[PDB]
Amino acid sequence: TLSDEKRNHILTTALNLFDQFGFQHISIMRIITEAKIAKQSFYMAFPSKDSFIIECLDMEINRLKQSLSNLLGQCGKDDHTSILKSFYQWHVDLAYRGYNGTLLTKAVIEYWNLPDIKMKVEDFNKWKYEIFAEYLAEEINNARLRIIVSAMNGILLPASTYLPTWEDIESLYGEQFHHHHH
Amino acid sequence: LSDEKRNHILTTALNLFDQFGFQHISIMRIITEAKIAKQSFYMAFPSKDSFIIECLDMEINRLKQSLSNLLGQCGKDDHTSILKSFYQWHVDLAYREGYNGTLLTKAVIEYWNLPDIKMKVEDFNKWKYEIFAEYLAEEINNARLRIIVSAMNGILLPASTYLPTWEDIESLY
Repeated sequence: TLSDEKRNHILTTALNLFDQFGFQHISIMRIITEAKIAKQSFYMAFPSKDSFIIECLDMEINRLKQSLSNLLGQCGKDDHTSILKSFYQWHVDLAYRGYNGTLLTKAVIEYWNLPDIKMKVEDFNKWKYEIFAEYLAEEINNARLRIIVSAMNGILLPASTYLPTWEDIESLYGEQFHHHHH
Repeated sequence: LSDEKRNHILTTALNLFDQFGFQHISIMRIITEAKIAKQSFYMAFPSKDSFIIECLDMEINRLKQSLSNLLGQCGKDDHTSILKSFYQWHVDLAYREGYNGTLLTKAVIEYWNLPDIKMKVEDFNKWKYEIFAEYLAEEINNARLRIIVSAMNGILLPASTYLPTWEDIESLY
């Protein structure tokens, strides 16, 4: 049977393939040849190509959740500026890291025919708003939260331009009237 | 090739692409759906890549005329209406059943190997910021302009949630 190191290696090899060529271009046999595994090892682990791709999407989502969770958790308690700057930089870094769009966006585009994929990606975007709101919903009203999170999601649109800067976002934050009544 | 048949072929393809994506839909399918002869189509569009670039150019031109005409409808002084229209245009693009991204986003993602497509979509996106700014530059500062336009592009990201509402945007102005 198959070690878990090798199973996870097939998943992470494919993810690297998909990130740079997209899902359509890449077959099972291409994945098998890139990952240097026996064809029979793939099918011991994965019953179908679409089952595999759902497993890849789920590991990409977990990795983004863990990256962002950790970044926001490194900030000091109630250092809301540092949390907001971390959230901004996390999006800029994801967008600047051969980027033609995120892997999750590619999956939603490519798999209109598998409605669980769009729901998984919606669930992650809902999670990403909410962890931000958890750190900041007492310092930032709902309207500004919605604007800021959607402005960060616009940074992830491929070929996005005229990007908001950190200084732009810090102004949105600091202008808030409750910041000026003490 | 009739100019009329030209609009018919390119718009038949765009609607299939909008429904099923670029690589899913073949020339043969477009050619049968459009009811045009193989040999004529290849005289007008020698490759798929050639056809895709013409489709993308038309969609970009249509979007520019769609937004330009919508904004051109507001009164010269009417900054709220300009801003509401820019918001509504983005919602109107993305708030349809089965939405999984705009055609421009799909083209940039599907054709990473054709740098001409990313650059035409980028140029459209600079155009969109700049026409909005030209309306509102004396009224809203650069920081709020960049944030609002980025927020509207986030409405266009597929599977996006917790979208800003008109009243959110109106509160920011």
